[PDB]
Amino acid sequence: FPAPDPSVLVQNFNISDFNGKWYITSGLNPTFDAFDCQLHEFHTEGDNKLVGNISWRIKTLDSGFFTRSAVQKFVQDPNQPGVLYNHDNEYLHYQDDWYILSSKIENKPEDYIFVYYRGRNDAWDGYGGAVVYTRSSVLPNSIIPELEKAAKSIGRDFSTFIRTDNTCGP
Amino acid sequence: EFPAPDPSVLVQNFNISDFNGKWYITSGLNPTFDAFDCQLHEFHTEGDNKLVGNISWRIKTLDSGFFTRSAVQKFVQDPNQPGVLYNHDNEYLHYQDDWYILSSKIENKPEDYIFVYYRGRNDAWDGYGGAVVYTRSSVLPNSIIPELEKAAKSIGRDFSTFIRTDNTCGP
Ligand SMILES: [Gd]
Ligand SMILES: [Gd]
Ligand SMILES: [Gd]
Repeated sequence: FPAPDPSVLVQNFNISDFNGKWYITSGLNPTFDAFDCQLHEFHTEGDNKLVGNISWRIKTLDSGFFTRSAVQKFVQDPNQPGVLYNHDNEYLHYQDDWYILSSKIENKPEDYIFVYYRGRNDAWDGYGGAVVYTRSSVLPNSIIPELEKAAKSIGRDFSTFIRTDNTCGP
Repeated sequence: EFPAPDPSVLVQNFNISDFNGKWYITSGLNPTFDAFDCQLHEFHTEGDNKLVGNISWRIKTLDSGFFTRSAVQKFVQDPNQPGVLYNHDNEYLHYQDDWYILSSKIENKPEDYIFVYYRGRNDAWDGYGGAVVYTRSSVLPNSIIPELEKAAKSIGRDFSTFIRTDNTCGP
């Protein structure tokens, strides 16, 4: 997961377009929760920040667990609108960086944002992947050509991505 | 143990099509470590008898990897007891999940709720169960709490012990 060339990122991006409900309907590097509900609702904070809810779990010596909600907040790069940083993490001690490869926002059913992500913490510096957020719970057929072009721009191939439609859903 | 509840304590009328659409689980008697992940479920009705939604299946393999799949889970309503729904139904998955509707208010208002007590079994264990509140809202409404306390009481439980999980899909 090397950082992308700045030239392959969207050159303009308004973090306000991340507001509200988005489904993750495709991903490069899924986990075993790939088919659980993939709805995320985000909120903008001010000018340059995006906020959403995350969850924290510890597994203890009795086979029990403790869990908590937390926030994850991203700040946009002031020179590269397609780069967002979440370093931000206090007790949690990790960094997650987002790179917007491709996006179409027409306030239409087919709107999407394609994010490549990379991360690190004390245990490992290898974290990363790529996900497609769509307004629709079903990835729209019409956006696949642009997704294929975006994936190819970072040396990937979109046909390798897992497809996860209607994950909450009807 | 989660025994079968007294039939008299269940809702005496229930229309399964009232389960259609989007519901959030905003409270539960016994959570798993995924309690704070998004608790949105979208249900639909099949025929006039059956409630359907999407579930997920995982296996963890010897190499530390995994395989996963979407599946569906289908409930049928008991014809004599509107508040009893059965998911036996399950093919190669080999499990049973029974739902007992303790309390519900459906008025097509933001505070609508359905309070489900559940019990289950598979080859590994017969001890599965718990109780969850489905709400139309992503936040459990303060106004339904006295009915929930009463419903919890009817099966020998206390609503105050339940986990509260508001805004689980985002702020
Ligand atoms: Gd990699
Ligand atoms: Gd750095
Ligand atoms: Gd029990």
